[PDB]
Amino acid sequence: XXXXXXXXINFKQAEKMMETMDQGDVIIRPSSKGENHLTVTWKVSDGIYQHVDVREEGKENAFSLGATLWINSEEFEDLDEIVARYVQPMASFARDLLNHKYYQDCSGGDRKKLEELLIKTKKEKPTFIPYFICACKELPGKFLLGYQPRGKPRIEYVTVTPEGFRYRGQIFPTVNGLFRWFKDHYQDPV
Repeated sequence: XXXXXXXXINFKQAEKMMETMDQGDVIIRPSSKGENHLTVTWKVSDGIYQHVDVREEGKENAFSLGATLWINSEEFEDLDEIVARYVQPMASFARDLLNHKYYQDCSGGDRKKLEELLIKTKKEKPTFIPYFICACKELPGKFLLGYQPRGKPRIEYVTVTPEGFRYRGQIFPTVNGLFRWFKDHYQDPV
């Protein structure tokens, strides 16, 4: 039930190892970015791995773009707790999206594939508002939420975070609340 492997191999072998593992499994390994820092890689979905740069407070540049986790020097000693505290909830929220009735792979979250699917589905049932959710392979941890209220497909991002789903900047702690809000607003005049 969610295994963790600690490496004492470089990035590429880590992704090949994760191919064999289950969703939410974790590999903690030395970081390519810098000495004495770590990378916590976890399997978001099939072929999609988030590489969390674990940074020490006060010792790296305050700017980050990719998945990033700031911890103090002491917290580096209990990696298990950091996994339980931050990664495990995100893996669970990701699974909530993977099990959603309208989850679709769309070739790793290809926006064009999702738009084509939306247009096709809208032409099949004009009075229905189709929507699908897809994991972004190039932004691990982010999902595309595509939907077509009228004549044009629309795509927004949903971000998995340890405290729930971020959508339009708001945090939703349950998948059901996320989609209830979404469906209450997806026909708005925009």
